[PDB]
Amino acid sequence: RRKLRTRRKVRTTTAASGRLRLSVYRSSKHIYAQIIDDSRGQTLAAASSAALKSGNKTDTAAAVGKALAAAAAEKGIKQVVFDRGSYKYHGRVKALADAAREGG
Amino acid sequence: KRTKFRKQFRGRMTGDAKGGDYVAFGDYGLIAMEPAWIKSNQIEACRIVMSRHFRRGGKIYIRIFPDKPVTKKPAETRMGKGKGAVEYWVSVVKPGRVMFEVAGVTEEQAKEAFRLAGHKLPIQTKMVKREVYDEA
Amino acid sequence: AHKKGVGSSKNGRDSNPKYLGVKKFGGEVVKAGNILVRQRGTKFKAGQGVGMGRDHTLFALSDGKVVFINKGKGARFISIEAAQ
Amino acid sequence: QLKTKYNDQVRPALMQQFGYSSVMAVPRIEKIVVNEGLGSSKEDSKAIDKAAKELALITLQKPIITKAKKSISNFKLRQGMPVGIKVTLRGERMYVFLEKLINIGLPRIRDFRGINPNAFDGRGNYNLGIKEQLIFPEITYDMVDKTRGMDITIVTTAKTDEEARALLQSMGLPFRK
RNA sequence: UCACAAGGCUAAAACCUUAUGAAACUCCGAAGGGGCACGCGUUUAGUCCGGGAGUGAGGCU
RNA sequence: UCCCAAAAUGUAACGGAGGCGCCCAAAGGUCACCUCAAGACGGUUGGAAAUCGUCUGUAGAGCGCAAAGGUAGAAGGUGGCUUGACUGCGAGACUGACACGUCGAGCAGGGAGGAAACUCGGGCUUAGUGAACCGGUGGUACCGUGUGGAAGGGCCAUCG
RNA sequence: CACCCCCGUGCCCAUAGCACUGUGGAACCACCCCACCCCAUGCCGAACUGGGUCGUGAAACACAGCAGCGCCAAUGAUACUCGGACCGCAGGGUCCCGGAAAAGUCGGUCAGCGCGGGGGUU
Ligand SMILES: [Mg+2]
Ligand SMILES: [Mg+2]
Ligand SMILES: [Mg+2]
Ligand SMILES: [Mg+2]
Ligand SMILES: [Mg+2]
Repeated sequence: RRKLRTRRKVRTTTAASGRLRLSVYRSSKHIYAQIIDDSRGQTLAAASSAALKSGNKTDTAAAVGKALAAAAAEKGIKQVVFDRGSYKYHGRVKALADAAREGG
Repeated sequence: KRTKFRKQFRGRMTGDAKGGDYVAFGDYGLIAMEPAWIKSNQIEACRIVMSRHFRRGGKIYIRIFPDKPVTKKPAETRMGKGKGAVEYWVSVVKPGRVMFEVAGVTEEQAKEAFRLAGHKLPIQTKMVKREVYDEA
Repeated sequence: AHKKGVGSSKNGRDSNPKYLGVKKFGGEVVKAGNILVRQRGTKFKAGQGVGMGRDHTLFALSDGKVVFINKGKGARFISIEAAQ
Repeated sequence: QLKTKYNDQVRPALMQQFGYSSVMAVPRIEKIVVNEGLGSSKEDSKAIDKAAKELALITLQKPIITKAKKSISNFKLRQGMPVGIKVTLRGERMYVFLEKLINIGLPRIRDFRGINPNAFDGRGNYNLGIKEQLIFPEITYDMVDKTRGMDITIVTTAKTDEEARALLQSMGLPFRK
């Protein structure tokens, strides 16, 4: 159940890593794919789909991942760690990663 | 009297009454003025004494209970282990504690019934009445 | 050999050497490795820069200064806040 | 099969029968749970396979072998031994088995007058008691070993027994009036 | 958790009002104690290396 | 292990209680997923608990065994793949009169699971143990009585 | 912090929680819809997961009300107690001097401080 997000989130051992967190809200057909810095309660990058998607909803999969990888690279965000909700890392969510992994 | 099941053996120590009101249940009561170990048979004496005096009613509240094992001298020894559980059961009674309280019987029908019970007790006592409102 | 028990009931000599407790306290200059707590379960859970050994023992990862975090009671943490 | 007659004669009828302001507030049928409770008296390595064949033909779903809760009581009670058999039905498979009942299963029952209409699962859910087995369309003595019985439960989105009972009757349900 | 006092209640377990006991019970919890830093002070010991020991029956409050 | 033990540690008794001299190639590594005991109402074997269903439900369950601590964001319960139940080491501590005993970041060689951050040098932890001597077995080729071999020894490993 | 609001995520784990009454829908979010394959249920697309609208905000979520329950909780006095000094054969008890609970009572709360993106002020 809801235990899944807290399970995946807690296993993402925060400031011991040094690395930044990569949230994903793949629950709807509107993401948030945020880049959150562990230490300061602050969000650095982030790329959504609510305002303009070009018609796509589960197809925009790579686009929003590619958009974020580009959006981060501007600030110099190179080292990062991903965090799914209850998301099994397979389609809509696996794309966002594979598009960021290849997009820088 | 004795308890149903437990641990077997205990220990011993003392200081002023913890949980013992004055009223509740009955109208008149009996209060310990000295710290003691009230034997099971000691209470069973008081019950019987007060019981007889009232004849019919049984409106006697025994607030104390022998929740405590005491041990004894098999014959002499010392060379050997811990002692016999089965000597007696006791209720540790510190001054202020209500041991007994009576209902429905008159002022004198109680002054005397408690006076008799006192004579079966190892400690100084006193009779009590009303105006004890902490919780009800 | 008689029908009575090989093991005689009712004993008491039995007990054990036994140790434990907190080793480094709130506001102490630790070196790396220095044990901060010996415990059974997780009385204190590992905090920032503090490792947890197999037997729930809490050791320092980096030199610094010991800080204790008592989150309401039930969730306790030992962390290191370096002087550098 | 079905689903539309569930709407047409029940859905607008209930919004008029009661006072529903939404088509989603109107009660539905969540699931039909089929539970076989063999074992204890029928502890056979052969009986487990037998119940599966009978069930996988009426419901057309693979049945789970709901093992013992590791309880070791005075009587015949132990660890993880196969005891009961369960099959949960939803959607088409639920509707196919439900239709196989009201139209074929239910009338083809010996000593039949209807089912107990009293307030069952207080929070609007129904529990059906089937005393026999040789009453079903796919259940015949020509391909079975002996004789048995079974238990079925209806899960509804109804808030009370009042709303649940009505939903069942209009859907087609025999009651002992 | 275990033990337990008067009553309600119900088909006794539970549950409710009033009422308690606890080394091996604890929703709480002191005074004290212990570690560390500092010495605003006042003192005077300590540590380490090497020679020689004796003592490892204690007694009362 | 718990109590005695006087809220740091430690602390005695022919003081109060109880367990151990193992077990597990999965009960280990890892990665995924799952969430309990009990009650009430309703249901075919049954009818006291029970296989099912829905409400309540920080745990009243579980954790191979004793107990205490601990634990559901799992240490509980399922599965996929795998043996890190590795070799060479050990910054710095704990703890002991010593001899022992414990925890251990990090470095190398080779790997295992994962997409990855990573994690893994046995098991949620605290019991399942036995110095040294003499000898068994596998490796190694250090000594070897003038020299070169060999017998014998030494060194790792391990058994009694 | 232009003023509101919604979705993510956080510090903070009850003064943040529950129940009960209500406001919310075409912006967001949920159910819903179908699903043959990626991939998945020791049985079932309940769940994961894939393809999208309407319909309805029902249920869930979000906000707002309220002190019935939880939760927090004084002041006073007390228990106890460091130190000082005593009584009693004893169980036990006292006086001075500072430290000072627990329970209860008054009363307090239907939280508070962030970062990012979305939508409105016709
Ligand atoms: Mg309180
Ligand atoms: Mg003083
Ligand atoms: Mg004194
Ligand atoms: Mg004296
Ligand atoms: Mg004073």
